[PDB]
Amino acid sequence: GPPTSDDIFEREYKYGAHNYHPLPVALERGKGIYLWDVEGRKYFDFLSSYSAVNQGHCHPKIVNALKSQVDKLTLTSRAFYNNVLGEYEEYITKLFNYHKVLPMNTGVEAGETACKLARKWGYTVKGIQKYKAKIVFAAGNFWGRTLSAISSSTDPTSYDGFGPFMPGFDIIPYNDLPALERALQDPNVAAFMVEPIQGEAGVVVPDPGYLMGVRELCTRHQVLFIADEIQTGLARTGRWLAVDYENVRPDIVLLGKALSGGLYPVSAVLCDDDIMLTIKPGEHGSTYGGNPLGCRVAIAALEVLEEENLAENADKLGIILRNELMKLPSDVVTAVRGKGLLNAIVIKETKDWDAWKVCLRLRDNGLLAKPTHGDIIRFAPPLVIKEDELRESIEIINKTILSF
Amino acid sequence: GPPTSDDIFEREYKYGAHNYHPLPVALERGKGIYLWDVEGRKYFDFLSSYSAVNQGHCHPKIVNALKSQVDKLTLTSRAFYNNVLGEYEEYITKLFNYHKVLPMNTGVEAGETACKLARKWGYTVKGIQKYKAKIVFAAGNFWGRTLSAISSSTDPTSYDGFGPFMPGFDIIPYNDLPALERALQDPNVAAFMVEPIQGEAGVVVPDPGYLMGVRELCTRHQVLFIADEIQTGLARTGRWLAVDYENVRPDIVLLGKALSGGLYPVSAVLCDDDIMLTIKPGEHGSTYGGNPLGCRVAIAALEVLEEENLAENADKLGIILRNELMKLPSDVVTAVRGKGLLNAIVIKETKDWDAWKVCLRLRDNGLLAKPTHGDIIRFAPPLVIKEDELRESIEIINKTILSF
Ligand SMILES: Cc1ncc(COP(=O)(O)O)c(CNc2cc(F)cc(C(=O)O)c2)c1O
Ligand SMILES: Cc1ncc(COP(=O)(O)O)c(CNc2cc(F)cc(C(=O)O)c2)c1O
Repeated sequence: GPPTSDDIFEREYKYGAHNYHPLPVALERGKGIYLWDVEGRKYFDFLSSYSAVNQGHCHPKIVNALKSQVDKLTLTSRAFYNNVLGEYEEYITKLFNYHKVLPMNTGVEAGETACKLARKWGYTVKGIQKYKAKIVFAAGNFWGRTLSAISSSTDPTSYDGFGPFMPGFDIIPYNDLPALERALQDPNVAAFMVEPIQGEAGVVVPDPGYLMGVRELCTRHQVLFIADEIQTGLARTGRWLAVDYENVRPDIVLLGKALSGGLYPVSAVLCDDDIMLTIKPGEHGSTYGGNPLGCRVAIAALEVLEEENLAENADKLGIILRNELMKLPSDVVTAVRGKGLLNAIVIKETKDWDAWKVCLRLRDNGLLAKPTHGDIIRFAPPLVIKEDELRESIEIINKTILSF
Repeated sequence: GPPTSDDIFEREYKYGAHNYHPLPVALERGKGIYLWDVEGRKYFDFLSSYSAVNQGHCHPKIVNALKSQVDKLTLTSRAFYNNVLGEYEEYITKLFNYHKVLPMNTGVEAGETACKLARKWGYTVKGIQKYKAKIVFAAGNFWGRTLSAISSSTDPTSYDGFGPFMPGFDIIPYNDLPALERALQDPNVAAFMVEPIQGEAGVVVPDPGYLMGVRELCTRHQVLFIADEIQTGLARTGRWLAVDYENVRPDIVLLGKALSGGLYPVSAVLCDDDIMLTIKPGEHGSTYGGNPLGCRVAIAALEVLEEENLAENADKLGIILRNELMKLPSDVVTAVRGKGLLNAIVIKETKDWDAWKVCLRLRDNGLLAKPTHGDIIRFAPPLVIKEDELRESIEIINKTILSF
């Protein structure tokens, strides 16, 4: 017969690396806001694969683009041109109003690309001596698992045991304009990379005016503002980009995750010519970056977010979600935070009761969510969810929280 | 009407980064050994997207796996289990006889993973003090474009303008056992990473006995042998792994590219428990690593290489290819090298005549190949090619080389 859930956990234990400890649920099917496990149980997805399935699981329009293009051509490499990449490049640069895009595959590769752009612009345009360029990051950041990405982390689970670390990366507190102003006094700083809302730090929303103040200070001191929108971008917070809430234009914008609707790893680095063209032919890229299959998928994924007005839906339904979550007793849920459909609750963790136990019981009651920190639970369902579906989910959350 | 080739080049010039200078040909369809451009011209593919389409373009079995799984589920993230990943993990670990695999997406991420494994094993098993671990690489190496990967490169096009660089990376000559023996005297060395045949250095095949000597020296000095088989693995050289030619077992094996038949970025890191399990839950991973769509594709891609005996075909036809290429006059083609269907010629470059011009004319005559170094041309067609097709391709190469 087909493997049970326990079989599935045990087989991965034997033959796969132990780099994750997932919540014990074994899915085999996803459609829209729902997931089904191998026993046939149905769940609400309140993680959305960290924003990658904003459009819902297996969105038919995005599937159709994949199935149409896989019959024509999937990979030429960049040794030649394929016919899809320029159509995608025109579409996304016009959509976000930047001169150019550099295509990559995973979110961390977009971050690496942005660090390379910042350094090469710092040396060739700003006039920093080679190799004294610095990049500033905010404590709590997470942008992936390469040696460079963990070198900017303050999370020991990211960096401990994996050094020595990349030089030239400085760290300041998040949501702290005086600290950024102090860091940018060094003319060897080339850029500041920052998430408009910190995802893995626990959905940390900075104070109103932070993003405008970051833009003002970067401009004043001739520093590039890199906005990592790999989780916050593409409608998840209720705008096309979370920086749109303060009408702020970063110098470099990073996209990923929902760029493909979860059907393909596609990421993107957006900026104008004065930054982009510091990288010359032969100096950067990726085997799969800009391949025609990912590009057809990304065009469709972007079209879905536009045609279905998913940013408006995320905004309106996020307000319902936070308002209803705030009714839970303060002695058990100590904070509700978020924008759009990127939200989190904080739990009054005890000796025995923690975020992991809440998420186990949420799973028992038909809802899938992921803990972090032991007292933080993310709530981020796909943006195609409807109000009726949202309210049923909240009832699952209430039932679970109040069952303890 | 539909864009012409020139239209396609111009649109990418306007809206995409200038990080590549591709050969001027604009493809829209691929099937098996062939590619078609937007004018309907048919070409032999003699690049195979740097080994990623070993199985030929759009292999029907691999397409079928993609189309079947995209209807069920494509991405849960590793916050939960999907049902496909363990089936893939069992298959590939049994196929290559290692305890475990760690799934990632791109080749450079597999390399980053291996560096993290080597460092964490060096600290926790070998007893190196944090953070003094070193990794040795061979001059000429290429394993991608992250800040760490360019820090081990000796190619200025990879690293110039992008420092400062990752510490702890030492470089020795390729194909040089005395130099490796000298480097491994430092007990803070944790690993040696090496390609069994250097791809982007120009298909540099080391001398017989090199890989055995590397294995012997690594074992003697308690150093991990990391074999980067992202281009050489998966039948391209006429064995499952290029290290099979000397019956050598690395400690860590890196796979990528052909792992998906070009339909999806899938990469893999293979090693035994004493190395793999130095990474604990929460310390490494990737959003898309091990997603169920890539895994179904990778299972099918691996099955194709086995069922169709593509390593045997690559071996037998590689010998024909090198033998026929060696008939070209020595004054124009100064070297022929390779194993299996990973081969290159070296050209007697002049003031006016170079590898780029040869490849332009090869394209005119129906064959697509890529230059490197100005005097090196790669010849690497998909492994499903037949002898009759191979001989027609050689006739295109002869016609072109002898037309100058
Ligand atoms: C031996 C070995 N190991 C790892 C990697 C990284 O694989 P990946 O690209 O998935 O990160 C590569 C990449 N090969 C390659 C060769 C080339 F001529 C151009 C490109 C390009 O980027 O356009 C890439 C590799 O050759
Ligand atoms: C803001 C931001 N920027 C870049 C990246 C890198 O994206 P990528 O994974 O494609 O390289 C991420 C990754 N998010 C994330 C969150 C999480 F809880 C687990 C994982 C995991 O790896 O399992 C990944 C990111 O949150």
